[PDB]
Parts: sequence; C-alpha cells; structure tokens
Amino acid sequence: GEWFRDNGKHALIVYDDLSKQAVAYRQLSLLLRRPPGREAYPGDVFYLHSRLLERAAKLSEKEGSGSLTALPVIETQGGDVSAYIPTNVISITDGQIFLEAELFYKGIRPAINVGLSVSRVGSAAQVKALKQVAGSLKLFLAQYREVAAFAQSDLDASTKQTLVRGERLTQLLKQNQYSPLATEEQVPLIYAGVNGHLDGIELSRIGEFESSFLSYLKSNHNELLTEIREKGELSKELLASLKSATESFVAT
Amino acid sequence: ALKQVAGSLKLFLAQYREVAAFAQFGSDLDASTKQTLVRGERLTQLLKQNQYSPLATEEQVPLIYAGVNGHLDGIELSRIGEFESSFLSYLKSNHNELLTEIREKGELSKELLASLKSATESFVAT
Amino acid sequence: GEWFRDNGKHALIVYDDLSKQAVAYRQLSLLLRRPPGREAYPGDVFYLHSRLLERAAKLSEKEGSGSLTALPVIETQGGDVSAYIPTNVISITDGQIFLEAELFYKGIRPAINVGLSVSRVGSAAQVK
Amino acid sequence: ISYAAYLNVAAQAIRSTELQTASVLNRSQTDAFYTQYKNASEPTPITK
Amino acid sequence: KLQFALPHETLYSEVTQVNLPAKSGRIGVLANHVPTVEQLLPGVVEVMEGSNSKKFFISGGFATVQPDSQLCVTAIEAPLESFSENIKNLLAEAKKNVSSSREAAEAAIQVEVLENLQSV
Amino acid sequence: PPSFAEQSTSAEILETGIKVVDLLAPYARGGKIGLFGGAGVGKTVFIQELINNIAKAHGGFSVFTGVGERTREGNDLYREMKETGVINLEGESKVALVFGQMNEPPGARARVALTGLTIAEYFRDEEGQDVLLFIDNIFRFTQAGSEVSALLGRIPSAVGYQPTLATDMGLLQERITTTKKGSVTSVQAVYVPADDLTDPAPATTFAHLDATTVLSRGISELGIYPAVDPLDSKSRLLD
Amino acid sequence: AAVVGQEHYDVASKVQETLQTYKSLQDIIAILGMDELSEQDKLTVERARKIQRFLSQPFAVAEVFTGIPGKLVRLKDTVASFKAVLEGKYDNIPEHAFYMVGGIEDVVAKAEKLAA
Amino acid sequence: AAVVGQEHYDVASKVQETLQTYKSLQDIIAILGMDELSEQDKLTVERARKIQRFLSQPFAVAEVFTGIPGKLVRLKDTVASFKAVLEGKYDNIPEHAFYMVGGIEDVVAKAEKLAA
Amino acid sequence: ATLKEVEMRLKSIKNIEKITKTMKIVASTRLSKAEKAKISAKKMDEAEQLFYKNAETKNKELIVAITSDKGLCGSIHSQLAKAVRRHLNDQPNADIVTIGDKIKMQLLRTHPNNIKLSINGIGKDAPTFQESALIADKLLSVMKAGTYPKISIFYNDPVSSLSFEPSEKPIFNAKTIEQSPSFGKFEIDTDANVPRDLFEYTLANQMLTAMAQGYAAEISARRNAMDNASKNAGDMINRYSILYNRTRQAVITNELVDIITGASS
Repeated sequence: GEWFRDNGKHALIVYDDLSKQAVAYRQLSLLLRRPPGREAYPGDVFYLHSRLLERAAKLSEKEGSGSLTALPVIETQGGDVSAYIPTNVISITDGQIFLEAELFYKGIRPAINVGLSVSRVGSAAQVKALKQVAGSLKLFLAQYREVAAFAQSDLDASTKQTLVRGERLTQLLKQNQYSPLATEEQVPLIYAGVNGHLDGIELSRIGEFESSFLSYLKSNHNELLTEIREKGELSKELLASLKSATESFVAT
Repeated sequence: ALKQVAGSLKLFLAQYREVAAFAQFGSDLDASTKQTLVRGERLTQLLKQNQYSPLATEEQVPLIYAGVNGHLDGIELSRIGEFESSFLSYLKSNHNELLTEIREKGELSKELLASLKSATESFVAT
Repeated sequence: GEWFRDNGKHALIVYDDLSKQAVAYRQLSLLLRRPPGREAYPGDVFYLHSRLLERAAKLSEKEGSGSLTALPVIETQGGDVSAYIPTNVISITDGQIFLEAELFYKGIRPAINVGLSVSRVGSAAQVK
Repeated sequence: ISYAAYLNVAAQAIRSTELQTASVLNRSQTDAFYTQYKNASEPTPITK
Repeated sequence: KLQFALPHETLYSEVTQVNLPAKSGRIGVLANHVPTVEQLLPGVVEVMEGSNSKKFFISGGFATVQPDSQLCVTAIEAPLESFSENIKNLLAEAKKNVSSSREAAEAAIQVEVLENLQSV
Repeated sequence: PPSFAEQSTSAEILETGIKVVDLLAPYARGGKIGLFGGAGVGKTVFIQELINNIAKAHGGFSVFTGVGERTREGNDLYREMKETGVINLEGESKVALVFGQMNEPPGARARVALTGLTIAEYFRDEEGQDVLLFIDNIFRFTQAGSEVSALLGRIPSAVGYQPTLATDMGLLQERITTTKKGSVTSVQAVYVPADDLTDPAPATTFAHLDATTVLSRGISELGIYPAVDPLDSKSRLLD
Repeated sequence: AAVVGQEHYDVASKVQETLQTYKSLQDIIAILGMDELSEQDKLTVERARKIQRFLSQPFAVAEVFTGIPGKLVRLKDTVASFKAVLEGKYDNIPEHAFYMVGGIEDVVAKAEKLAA
Repeated sequence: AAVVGQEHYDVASKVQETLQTYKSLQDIIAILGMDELSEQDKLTVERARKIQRFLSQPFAVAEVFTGIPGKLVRLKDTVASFKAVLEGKYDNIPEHAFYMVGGIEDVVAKAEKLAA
Repeated sequence: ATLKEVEMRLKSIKNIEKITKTMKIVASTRLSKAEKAKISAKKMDEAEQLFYKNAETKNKELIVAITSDKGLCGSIHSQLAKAVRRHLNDQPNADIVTIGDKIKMQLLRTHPNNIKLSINGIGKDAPTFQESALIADKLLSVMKAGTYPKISIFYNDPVSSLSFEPSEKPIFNAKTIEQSPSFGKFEIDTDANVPRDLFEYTLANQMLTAMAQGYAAEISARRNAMDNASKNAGDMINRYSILYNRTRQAVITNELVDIITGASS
C-alpha cells in the first residue's frame, strides 16, 4: 500500500483481522520461549501493532500528498474492549466503528452503535454537504438515546417528538449490504429526516420512501443532485431548492 | 410402574417453577395458575424424604400416583408428611394384593390403574 | 522506637504507610522470583507486618515499664477492607480507626466511621 | 338502568371530531369488569 | 355567587342571573332566590354577568340554591352551536336500528337529548 | 532527585492567570496536576495558554513531552503551536517539544519523559525559572515500563504491571519539585484504564498529583471556555 | 435473498425482529409486568411467545425422551407457516398449541384437541 | 433427631426455613422494601428479623464491648424459647427486645422496660 | 463471586434502576394529569355536598372499598385494608364491594365471606364518570344498595405528595335525605322521586370523587416508591461496580500466575 502513498496516490488497507495476527505472533513468541505477560502475549505485542498502524498516514505537499488509510479489524469476546489486544489497538487508532449483535437482530444494519463510535478526525474528513446536515443528526440521536426508555402512554410534547424523529432517523440509517450510496444520494435523505419531513410517514415505510424519493429526484431534480456532487457544498439556494423538492415529494 | 405414574412429573414441576416465579409479582390468579401452583407445591412436598429411610418401588408408585393425578390437591400442605405414612399403612392393611402386583410385575395393567384409582379416592376422605 | 521502650520511657511510632511497604517488599520478592500469591504478594507478606507490629508492647514492672505504641497506616482501594493487605493488618493490630471517604466528602472530619472503628484494649486505658 | 346511568348515556351521545380530543374519546372508554362473590368462590367475570 | 362544576372541568365556582333547564321547564335565578333543589334535564344553561350572556349545552344533573343564596349547578358534560348535524345524525340514525335488536332500552333514550340538541 | 534538605518547606501556589484554576483548583508550584479530558474540549489550547501565561507572568519556559504520542497528533500539535505563536521559527519560541512516538520500541517510550524532564530541569537549576513540563500521556509511560520489564524477563505484579511500578513512577516524579533555585511544575494527562480508578496505574499516579484540571464536554456544550468543570477540579492547596 | 429468495429472507428477518423485541422487553415484564406494555408491544410479545414455541420440534431420534412421534417439516411449509403467524392469522390460538409440533396444520389440529 | 430429639431438630429446621426465606428476599427488600412483599412473606420476614436478633448473645468475655453482663443459656431453654417464637406467641413484641439477651424471659423483661 | 456471576448481576441492577427511573418520571407526568382530575372532582364535591351540610342529612351496611389492581405503589392497598378492617370489627356482618384486585386480596384473606362483588381492571387510566356510573349501576341492581341503612365508601385521601390518608365517606339513601333535620329549609317539589335521584346521582358522583382521590394518592405513592427504588438500585450499582473492578483485576493476576508457573519449568 505504501507504494501508492509514496507516489502521490491514495490507498486503503483493511486488516482482517489484527486479532488473529496477534495470536500468530503469540504462537512464535511462546515457542521461542520469550517471556509471557497478560494473556500470554509478549511484551512487544503493542509495538507490533503500533509499528504497523502508524504506517497509515497523510503525507505533506513536499512529499507528494499521497495517502494510506487503514481499516483494521478487531474481534472482541463478549463485547470486552478491555481485553489486552483490543485495548492496544483501540488506543493506537483514531477511532472506532463499533458493531453489536443486539442492534443487528433489531433490524439496525449496519449494526453501528453510534453512542460508542467515534472519529477523532471528525468534520475535517467530511464532504461539507454532508456536514451541513450531519451536524444536527448527531444531536437528535444523542437526545434520542437518553430518552430511549420512555418508549412505553403518558409522555409530554417534547419527549414524544424526540421519539418520533429518533425512530425515523434510526430507520434511515438502515442500509442493505453491497449498496453504497453516493454523497448526493445521501444528503437529500438526511436533509429530509433531520428537517422533519419524515415525521408524518409511518415507521415501516421509510425504506420504500428512500427508493421512491431518490428516483423522483433523479427524474425531476437531477440538476440539484448534480450540484451537490460537483460543488460538494450547499448554498442557501440549494437548501431552499432541496426544501422545495422534499416538500413536493412528501405530499405526493 | 414408576414411569407410568411419573408421566410428565419433571415437565410439570418445571411448569410449577415458572408459575411460582411469576406469582411473586403479587398479582391475582386464575384457575389454571392456582391449580398448578397448588399441585406443584404438594408434589415438591411429596418428594421430601428422611435420611436412611429408602422406600420400595411399590411404596413410591402410589405416592407419585396420588400426587400427579391430583388426589393430594385438596389436602393441607403441612399434612402431606403424615399422609405419606398413613396412606402406606392403609395400603399395607387393605390393598396389600395391589402392592404385591406392583413389586412382582413391575408394571401397571389397565386393571391395576383402575384398582389403584379407587384405592386412593377411598383414603382421601379418612 | 524500642530504645525508649527498653529504658523505662514511652514512644509512639507511626508507620506511614504499610501499604507502600508491602508494595516495596513485593518488588524484591518478584525480582527474586519468589512465587506470587494473592494480588501477586509473596506468601510471607503477613509475616513482614506481624513481626514488625509485635514489637510495639507495654512492658512489665520487672522490664522497666516502658512502652511502644504503634499507629500503622493502611490505604484501601474503594473503601474495601476485605482485601488481603488490609485484613492482614487488621488481624495483627488491636483495633482500627476507619476513615470513610463519604464522611470526608460531606465535611465530617475526622471522618471516623464509628461502627467500623474499634479499640480492642484501649478502654482500660481511657481517662476516667 | 339508574339515574346516573341514564345521565351517562345522555353525556355519551352528546360526546359521539377536532373538538373531540383524546381525553374525550377516553372518558367514553372503560376496560372494567365485575365478578360476583359468595361462600370465597365466584360467579364468572362479566364486562361492566 | 355561583358554583358551576363538571367532573372534568369546573366552570364558575358574583352573577346577576342563571337560566337552568329544570324538571319540566326553564327557570331564572336572581340574586335572592328561595332555596330550591332541582334536577337538570339535558338542555341549555345561560349565565349572566350584567347583560353578558354565555350559553352552554349540558348532560343533566342538579341545581341547589343554598340559604346564603349561592346557586349550585353540576352536570357531566358542559358552548352551544360553537361546539356541537353530520357529527350528530350518523350516530342518531343508527339508534333506530338498535331499538329492535338490553341494548334496546338505552338506545331508545338517546333520541330525547339528540333531538333536543338539534332544536337549538 | 533534589535532596531532602534541598526541598522547599512550604507548599505555594503557581499563579496561572486562568480564573477557574487560580480560584477553585490552584496549581502547586513544583507540583503535579492531573489533566483529564480527551478530544473536543480545547485541551491543546488550554496547554498552549499555560505555556503563554507562565512565560509572560513568571518568565518561565515550557517543555512538552509526548509519551507514546500518535505521530498524526504531534504533526498537528507542531503546526498549531506555530499558528498560535508559542513556537516562532523566525523569532523566539516559548516551548521545547520532545516526542516519543507510539511506533518506537518500549525502551524509547519509557525514557522520553526523562528526556523532556531534563531539558525542563536545566531551566530550573541553571536559570532559576519556574518551568512547566507537560507529559501526555503519563499512563503511556507506565505501560512502556510494563513492556520493558516484561521483555527483560521480570515476573509481573498485580494486573500485569511491572513489579517496579511504584519506584519507576517515583524516579520520574520526584524530580519535578521546587528547589532553592526555582521550580519544575508538571501538567500530566492521565488515562484511566477501564475507568477503574483502583487500577494500579492511576492509583500509583494519583499518589503524586496535587491537583486535577478536569476538562468536560458538559461545560463546553454550555459554551464555557476554558471548558473546566468547576466542581470536579480539585486541588490540595485549596486551604 | 440471493439464495433463499426475498420472501424467505423477509420472514426470517421479521421472525428475528419479533424475537429480539421480546428479549428487549423482558426486563419491563419482570419488574412492571405485562400490563405496562403498549398496544402494539403486547401483540408482538404474544406473537413472539408463539414463535419461540413453534420453533420447537419433536425429533425422531428423541422419541424416548418425549414419547412424541418425530416430525420432519419441509422448508416451504416452514416459510409459509411462519409467514401466516407474522401476519396475525393465528392470534386467537393459545400458546401450547404451537409447542412441540410440525407445520401449521399440526398447530390447528392441536388447538382443536385441547379445546375438546 | 436420633441425637437431639425430634422437637429440637424440628425447631432447628424451622428456624433455618424462616431465615432462608428472609435470605432469599434480600434483593427485593433492598431495592423495593417491605411494602412489595406478599402477606405470608411480610410475616415470615418480621419473624426472621426477631429470630436473627434472638440468636445474639451477651458473652462474659465481651462485657466491655456490649456494656451488659454476659449470659449463659441452657440448651433446653434455647429449644423452648425458639419453639415459642416460631409459634407466633411473641409477634407483638418489638424486635429490639430480642437483641442481646438470654432466653425468652429476658425478652419479656426487656419488652416491659421499653414500654416505659 | 465469579467475574461472569458479577457482570450479569450488575447489568440486571443497571436495568432495574433505569426502569424505575423512567417509571418515576412517567408517574410525575401521570400525576399532573391526575391533579387536574382531582381539583375538578373536589370542587364538584363541595358543590354537590353543600346541600347535605345544610339539610343536615345524617345516618346491615354496604362497604365499598376502593384501591386498584396495580402494586409497586407503596402501602396504598395495605393501610386501606387496615382502615376497612378496624371499621369491620365494630360491625362484622357488613357486605363488601371491592373496587380493584389488590384490596380484594387483602380482604379475601381476612374476611373472605363478606365480599359479594368485585370490580376489576381499574389501575391503568384516570377514573371517569362512565365507570363510576356503571359501577353505581350494579350496586343498585345486583347489590341492592337502595335498601341498605348505611353505605360507606372507603378510599385513600392525598394529603400531599409525600403522604396520603385512608378515609371513609357515607352515602345517604332516599329515605335518609327525606327525613333529614332541615330538608324543609329547601323548597323541594315532592312530585316524582327526587330524593331517589339525588341519591343515585350522589352514589356515582361521590364514588368518582373517591376514585379520583385514590388515584392521585396512588400515583403519588408509586412516584415515591419508584423514587426510592431508583435510589436504592443506584446504590447497589456502585457497590457492584467496585466488586466488578476488583474481580476483573484478580482474574488478570490469577491468569498471569498460571502462565508464569508454567513458564518456570
């Protein structure tokens, strides 16, 4: 991957997985009779993974601006992020995407636990278009997770609302396997959600909404899609155009 | 003979464990829940046994039988202990032929079950 | 401390603290490769404190009546007195003064938890 | 049928869509039952 | 001094005049009225504060004028045309079908207060 | 470490010029301060203002030591120090950077703190300054020591740490103190394993701390900068 | 869906969602009981309890343990059977009728035998 | 029973039953408290709290810590005392009267003092 | 004492605490909706009852006892059964109507034979005139309430949020209204049975009033029970978190020790 990085290009590397790599290093270390420590790992198993992962980098202009991006995989045991190897890798990387079985069975796929996932880089690494709608998405979900339990007859105005958005925003994030979406397809969906245009639509129909809304936009508003893709930002004019296109489709 | 009478005793005692776990919610109960809670509570009691006091198969059969089919269901819980010895004393005096059939054949023909049915009902009221 | 004790006088000795002593002894023991036991202390960590604290004594009239009083300090973790080092020392000394974090935070200071504190032999010596 | 049962019906007609909020549709709804008791066993449950 | 109270909402608990739909016919109650106790039929109630009139449609209940001259009105359901045809007739026509097929008795009575509300 | 007889006999306050700190949880001169809080709390800006304030108020320099620092974040920290003025290539800088990257072997990550510390000590002894020493992260100095110890064949102590856990910590911490010439004051980022404050690493570290500065998302969400929690932040010298 | 078909895949997902909702709500049941649940939640719990039981099956080899003759059920009957349940076609049928049987015809048959 | 007699064994058994019932309820009590118990349980626990206090005893050697003269109670006295408590003959007596005394007499005597 | 034993014991309590904490807040919401039903019923209680204070109306017996079906509401049902029983010593032959399953149990245990009617499924929503009436309806039909010389309603009276109070209130029959010391201070038309209706209507109104008063008292008792539940549970959590971190530590040590003993040979 470094060949790409070193030559002004950009590579992505997936290590699937680093758990099993540790286990191979531990086999050699024990059979060469090197001293064992926690879980019988050798005292340089941290160094093993940090040597590997700091090789992912974004080079300066002087050095060609090439890039290497790493998606290492770690398998936990019963959700235990405190085990030795997960501890190591977690503290080396720039953030975690955390998957959970409970969410998976719920329908939530990909099964990303949003409260526990982070990207230490954050906004800097986001298409401005998506950032303009994602900013408030993070909030509405945070507020939704606090009030989650209240989901069972006597609930006031504000908390009933947080429940209505939350459920639908959660539902928008469901996505079929092998079906990645362009940014210009992503923003109208999150725009619609975040702004309330989904609240009237029943929870089971959000999936069919996404499909129809995208093709309606490709049929009738392809100019807006094209501006999102090409400019990567949203003028106040775009915002209002989106607002109109969304309001238009919701009623139909 | 022991198998015949202890049909689903294990599954039933499991049904009883479930039902008792629930009622601990202090809620009122229906015929079904109150009946099994009654039967299971007596069946548990029936199986308590002193040390050094092993019983013969022909002694075990009629006890389990009286439990499982429900002949104990209308007897106070504290009295199940004394019922055991008295039922056996009654069976050893009057229905001693019944016991012998159980010990020597080790099985219960349709006729034996009927004989045992009536022998229990007779004792349930003094 | 013992000099005063042996010469008809009285010394008080504060060991601040035995928790850190026992951490130091565990360092030698592990470096010497003595087998680690509970919480990786060596089998003889009780003895380390017991032989030390037994030297605090009230001597007879024949031995000059001197005395050495000991106030050892032990640090708990999360107010847990059931732990190895804490209980070893409880089973050596003649009572404990337990200081509770919850009392200390409220502003009750000294933060003595009265139900968990005891003087095993001190009543006979209390000013009337 | 009693005087307050009669008044009830006259208050439930004058009930039975935008002025008819939730606590109105609810004031017209009861999941209540009555079981008769003697000697105590019961004469089986009936809707109020 | 008037006490007008419904189970779910208290309405009024100084007035110049109150009109109630009593046992047979409408009644007016001024600042001094001799203590009476009267049923209230399913009809209209009008409170006065000077020349200010505020009419209500009501389920029924009871009026009492106490010694201290205070009037006491209570009813279950309590504005006239402002709150109460299509809402009404869909249910009320469907009452005639219930009089033939217990349920017969109550359904029969629905007609007197439905037809009385339509007469205002 | 400076001799027993060389030690200052009275605790005294190091004035930071930051209101919350000076009033509610004042730093000890020649003491150690636990800095708590991760990203998105203006931690680096907080560090950079202490660098600035100590230099303008007390005429003292700073040394920032990244122990097991992410290379990505050293590059960010350096680029940000130049933008902020605490480092000036063309002019005069106020801080020295010493970095022991995560990808260096355990022996390097265990000694970097001492490297940073020695530069800080020189300003105290030779130039009689009140110096700041920043260690981010002190937990990472502990783990490096665990790793070195393991590699040397020493039998690990409780929870897998090195048997010399406390003396390793003391040989570093005892050097940060006030002498007759001046003082080194250390602000140390502290990671808590498993959020277990009874874990050997934080428990040993905490024995040397004199104050804590707690940076919190709850304070910044309210729009309060610096995002210092006024209740959580505690100082032994508030007396 | 590419392998078993879309219909099969959907029943599977929804069976699993019903089951997980039930696992989720078990802590509200244990402490506050069934009365506190929502209208749509009560219905999900009642369908889940049926589904749990319906998933049980008498094996031919397990006959000595049960005394129940073993049952083997075709994949297509399994899908059709569980689909019907999720659509609410057998809501009036009590729990025990779904326990330790074959396909849906068996459920119907046990239900009538228990009532008589 | 062959060593101590049926009565002693029976009493010991029933003391143990009572206490076990109380032990099995610790969790519910600590979270929810006495109000959530059934009526049987509330009685059993109230009795268990007494038996537990009644098992305390002033020791002659511990006189300095208890503040009270030490008591030696005879086996036969102990059996009859506990027998009676189990029979609900002292249910109206406050818990504190059972604490740190000899046999049932001491209990009765302490209950009288506190009524003042 | 195993790690596994501890982790599942701690998640169990963590949920209990989250549940009661939601329940306490659902309660506060449910209580404010109940203070509006309670103020609107106690005002109608002084409008309706002012008549009787003036006509000075004064009194086999019918006891109507009011709680609910729901528990986890402190000692609502227990100390009301106390009030009923204490009253039932001074007249044991009384007939009993229970409104709500919990009070039916309490009383079925201690006076099983006095109970003749039980009303059911009241716990959930607020009380309403429709139920009061339909209940009042059966009292007249099945229980023949008309013939009783005395009718007592027993119910719980919300003194504050922190405290309620078990109370009794009488229902006067047709005969008793007529014969009241000062019935003649009023100019009643003696045409068609007016004291009959002024009783059947009071049966319903006064029941409603008591139910609404018992409700508000119950909801305040459940709010405070759920409050102590949450607090007690949140205490356990702390103690169990600490036990958890000890055990997590000890597992790492003990596992290391075996690894080390195996590496010494």
